Amino acid sequence: KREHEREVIQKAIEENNNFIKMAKEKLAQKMESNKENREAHLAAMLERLQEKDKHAEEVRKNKELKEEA
Amino acid sequence: MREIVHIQAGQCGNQIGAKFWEVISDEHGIDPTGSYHGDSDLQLERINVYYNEATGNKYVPRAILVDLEPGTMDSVRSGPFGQIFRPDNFVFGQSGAGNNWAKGHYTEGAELVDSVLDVVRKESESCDCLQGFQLTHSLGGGTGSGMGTLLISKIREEYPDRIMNTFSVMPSPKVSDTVVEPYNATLSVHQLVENTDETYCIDNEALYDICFRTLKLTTPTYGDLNHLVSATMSGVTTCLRFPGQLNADLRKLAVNMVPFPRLHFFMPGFAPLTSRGSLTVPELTQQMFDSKNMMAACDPRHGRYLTVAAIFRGRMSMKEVDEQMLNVQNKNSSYFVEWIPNNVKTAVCDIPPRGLKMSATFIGNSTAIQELFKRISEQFTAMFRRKAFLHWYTGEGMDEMEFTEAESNMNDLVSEYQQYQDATAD
Amino acid sequence: MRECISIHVGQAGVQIGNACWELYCLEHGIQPDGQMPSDKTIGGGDDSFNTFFSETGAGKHVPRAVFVDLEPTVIDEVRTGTYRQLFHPEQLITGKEDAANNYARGHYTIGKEIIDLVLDRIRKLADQCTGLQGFLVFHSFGGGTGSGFTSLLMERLSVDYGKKSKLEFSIYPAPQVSTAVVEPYNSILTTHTTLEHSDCAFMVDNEAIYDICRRNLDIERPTYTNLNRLISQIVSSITASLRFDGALNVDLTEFQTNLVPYPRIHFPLATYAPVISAEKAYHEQLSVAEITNACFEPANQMVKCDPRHGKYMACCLLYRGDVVPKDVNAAIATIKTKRSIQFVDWCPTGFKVGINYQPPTVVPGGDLAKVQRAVCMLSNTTAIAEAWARLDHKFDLMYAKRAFVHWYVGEGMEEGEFSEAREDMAALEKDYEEVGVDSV
Ligand SMILES: C=C/C=C\[C@H](C)[C@H](OC(N)=O)[C@@H](C)[C@H](O)[C@@H](C)C/C(C)=C\[C@H](C)[C@@H](O)[C@@H](C)/C=C\[C@@H](O)C[C@@H]1OC(=O)[C@H](C)[C@@H](O)[C@H]1C
Ligand SMILES: Nc1nc2c(ncn2[C@@H]2O[C@H](COP(=O)(O)OP(=O)(O)OP(=O)(O)O)[C@@H](O)[C@H]2O)c(=O)[nH]1
Ligand SMILES: Nc1nc2c(ncn2[C@@H]2O[C@H](COP(=O)(O)OP(=O)(O)O)[C@@H](O)[C@H]2O)c(=O)[nH]1
Ligand SMILES: [Ca+2]
Ligand SMILES: [Mg+2]
Ligand SMILES: [Mg+2]
Repeated sequence: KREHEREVIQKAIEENNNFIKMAKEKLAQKMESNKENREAHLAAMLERLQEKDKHAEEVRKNKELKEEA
Repeated sequence: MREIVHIQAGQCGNQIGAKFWEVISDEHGIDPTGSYHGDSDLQLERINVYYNEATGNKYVPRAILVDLEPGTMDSVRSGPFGQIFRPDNFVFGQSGAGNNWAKGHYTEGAELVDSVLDVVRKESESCDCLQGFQLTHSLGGGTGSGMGTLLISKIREEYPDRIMNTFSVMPSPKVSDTVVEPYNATLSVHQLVENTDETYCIDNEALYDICFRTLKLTTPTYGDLNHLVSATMSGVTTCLRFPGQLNADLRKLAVNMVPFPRLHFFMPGFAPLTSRGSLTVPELTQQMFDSKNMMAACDPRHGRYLTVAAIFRGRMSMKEVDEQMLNVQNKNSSYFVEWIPNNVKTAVCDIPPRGLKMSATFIGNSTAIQELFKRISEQFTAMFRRKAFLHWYTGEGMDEMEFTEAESNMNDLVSEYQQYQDATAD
Repeated sequence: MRECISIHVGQAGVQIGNACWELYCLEHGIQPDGQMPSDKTIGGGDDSFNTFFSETGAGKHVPRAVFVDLEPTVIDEVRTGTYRQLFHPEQLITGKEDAANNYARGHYTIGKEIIDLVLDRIRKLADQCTGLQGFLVFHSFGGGTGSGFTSLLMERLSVDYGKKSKLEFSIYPAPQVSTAVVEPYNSILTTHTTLEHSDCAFMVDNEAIYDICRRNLDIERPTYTNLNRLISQIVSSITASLRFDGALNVDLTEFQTNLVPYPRIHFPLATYAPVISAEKAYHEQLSVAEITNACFEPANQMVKCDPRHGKYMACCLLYRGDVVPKDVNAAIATIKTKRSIQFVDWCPTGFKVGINYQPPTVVPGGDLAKVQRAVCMLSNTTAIAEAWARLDHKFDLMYAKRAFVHWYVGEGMEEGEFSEAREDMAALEKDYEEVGVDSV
């Protein structure tokens, strides 16, 4: 009976610790995935904007070459 | 605080921009010298959203004034509230844009944009917590349309996590006969669909019609049109400028008003619009939902509302406003999409516009806005199929491919509005 | 011993917090400066009110509470208002930029910047407790902070305090006072995320409270102030067992034993009476029988739903004021022979009763009549799932077209989180169906 009493309380401890561990790991995973997703979104936005700057240089250069006519 | 930075570019942009500051300065009790002389603490509680506080208890509009020509801004400086603006915040060139979007966007405008950004940076640096930006401009000219949309793209690059808001004046032959305006408008819309979070469509077509048809003005001046614009801009920014619960900042407004990123073009409205010598909550409400009161030349009963914000101003029964807003939704249920529940939000502000006991301002995200874009598109293609006046733009380095792309994008936007208009819950 | 820490989150949580703590002070005779003349033990004690108030050596009684909001203007009014001396400045925590009605910003983008500070402040409250019992968390479903930051906080509290009890008071959205079209998204997301981390949650349907104010107090267009004073009376009824002693007083945890038959089925329906104006209460004493009968009137529930169309798994009656068991027993007997009260077949049908003898209090300038006796019924009924059904349906309408979803994805979330949250809600609705079915 004493052996059983010990097993019940160690079981309670194990389940509580595993709940904490799971919760901690789940939160870390979510926050990392979120961070990565947001950063990728912003990066895509800035990449498109930089293409715009690229195109603008191209336009001014095209005007330059036609004024060399 | 949550600061907004205001930018106004080109003639139209600086005109309606100046009127905006005159109108809200009066509302907030700020005189032409930047001193406060109001009679209500409600006036100053959120003053910092739009004004910087300097030495001597002076309030200075967080406003930047841009043009590729000195003209309009010289007269701004000579306006009533001309001395209120920060002199270092005047940025201008000498060339002019000649009603050419390409000069504004790629050439002249690009030569000046960096000096503008220097001022934007200086205003933004001393912000406790910058919300974002609002731009006033026309789409029909060269500077506001071309350099305006260039500024948007450049600002976006440095402030990618801030809200970008525009008051964009759409061109109409009823007001301006400048032939290339549908070119400039279409090229501009092409930028706005990609790079702004929310755009108020101030349609010169609608402004003219209101003045001519309703107000019986045979010959509307820019003065008349701009009263409509300033009344509207005052109304749609009251939730930003005074204490309140609904849409109290730029991002909360966007999150309530924009269900899909590209569909961020709003139909503004105002009440009362009545001729001289010709006002219940029920009557205010019915009027603000009538097509005759819209600042965009679209009939909302030719489409459906995705989202709506209504702002009532003045002393009135909150119970009565709630009942009438419920009533209008009930009687007009067909014109609100069923798959966005509770898509109409209402605010009441105790402080009315100058000279009025009661007023209502309307912000609609309606699929009927496609009528505005179809009108621009019809005028665009009639010129573009003949390749009329293209050398103005290609001579600046552009090619026809960009015109085609801008046209397709705007035509895509129309298709998208029609898609959500046709969508059902089942 | 037995300390309870309150955490008020976002505008709704904070303003309801204002109303509750003002009411507690009036109930215990604590002045706005925190002094309490009747408390003869200076700087400490193990009195019942010490579960909610710590004490300084200078005789100040300080709420065991943290207020948190991602913008400053609501909490600034606490910092500068009537009960400002009540709170240590470190208990009132603010950022600069709110969550813009966006769960993703509350839980991630903006919330992550302040969560460690908030936990440090809570830990400072915990360290002063000799027998911390748990947390009481006040927040809206609909706001970006109330939804997103609360979820983040509950998750982090599970990690830092383990299975220490966490109870919620959650404000369920109503169209009459709602400020965002996306509140159904926010509600489903936070309900899914917090579900495994909460032991018990008292939902407060703003529409139910709005209706009660209009109907029972004759208020034309209820303000948050009107709503919050009523809500604080209900919250006070529920926490009174923790803050007062008495022979017939029954601890909230004891009611909880009966109220939660399975971990996920942890949403009691609160019903409160009497809600009556001073003008109507004058010369009209409402007896134990009358206020008890009123608990089985759906118009008086904190959540709109119809228990007459569901099954009961528990019924608890929390009385306060001039009430003795004899009268309670007679009132209950009458009710059992006249009311639509059907229990599931696996649950006992006895009503569990607690009586706190300290009479109800009201705030000056309030709408409620001062009464001699009041009662809060807490029932576990399948009918509460109606509230989830209504919310889940609004969610489905918008999500089918992915309306507004780009706002959440832009802040780093994935569509995967939406469907996962919605599936959890579907399972919950199904759980409530299943517990109501008869045993084979
Ligand atoms: C031509 C109509 C003039 C006045 C009307 C009777 C109405 O006035 C009142 N008190 O109800 C006004 C609001 C009209 O309904 C609007 C069409 C006026 C409008 C915005 C534009 C007209 C086109 C424009 O010609 C304008 C110069 C005419 C009159 C302005 O002095 C009216 C004032 O102007 C404002 O902008 C504020 C709202 C407020 O101060 C208002 C009293
Ligand atoms: N009963 C009650 N409900 C409120 C109160 N304030 C807001 N609400 C409700 O709460 C929801 C809005 O969430 P808020 O708490 O204002 O938002 P928040 O938590 O501050 O989140 P953000 O402002 O988005 O950062 C809506 O359903 C409102 O009707 C209040 O004082 N009392
Ligand atoms: N409503 C309004 N429209 C204007 C005003 N000034 C110019 N516009 C319109 O703006 C377009 C011309 O653009 P403009 O701003 O003058 O060119 P820019 O200076 O190169 O930006 C035309 O459609 C005009 O009708 C004004 O003060 N009010
Ligand atoms: Ca003591
Ligand atoms: Mg001009
Ligand atoms: Mg808030």
